[PDB]
Amino acid sequence: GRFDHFVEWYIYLHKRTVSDISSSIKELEQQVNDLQRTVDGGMVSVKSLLEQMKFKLSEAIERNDAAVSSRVLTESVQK
Amino acid sequence: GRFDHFVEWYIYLHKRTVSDISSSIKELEQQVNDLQRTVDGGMVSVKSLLEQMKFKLSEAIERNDAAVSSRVLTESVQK
Repeated sequence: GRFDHFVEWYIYLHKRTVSDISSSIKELEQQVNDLQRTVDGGMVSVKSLLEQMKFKLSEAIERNDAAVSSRVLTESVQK
Repeated sequence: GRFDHFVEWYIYLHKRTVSDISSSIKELEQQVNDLQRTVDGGMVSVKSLLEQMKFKLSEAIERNDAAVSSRVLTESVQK
């Protein structure tokens, strides 16, 4: 059995439990609001600075809807 | 002889010839000039997690002095 895989998974679960859950989705969407300043009053072309997070948040939400619904369990519950 | 090493080195030279450092350091300096002016008032959150590229600017300054001080040939000349 892949016990090293278990150790890595358990450590990842503890990292996602001790943090990233008290704030939840609080600071991740804050970067859009912060970078909107450079979008508005900075350079006309700014897509290269906001090309990944825009759909990263959407894919993170569509992956975490399992963790928030009656679906794939939360990290704390699995741990 | 390591022909695979030659192929990697040759492709690297081709990329450095079609990219060069004259059109990469200036863009990094422009990004720094824009970001620093944007964060001039404060709210340095958009510079704390973007400090990585500001340090990679100096990292690009590194590994570059060796290319002019050691009298090494230009990538296009070597190719």
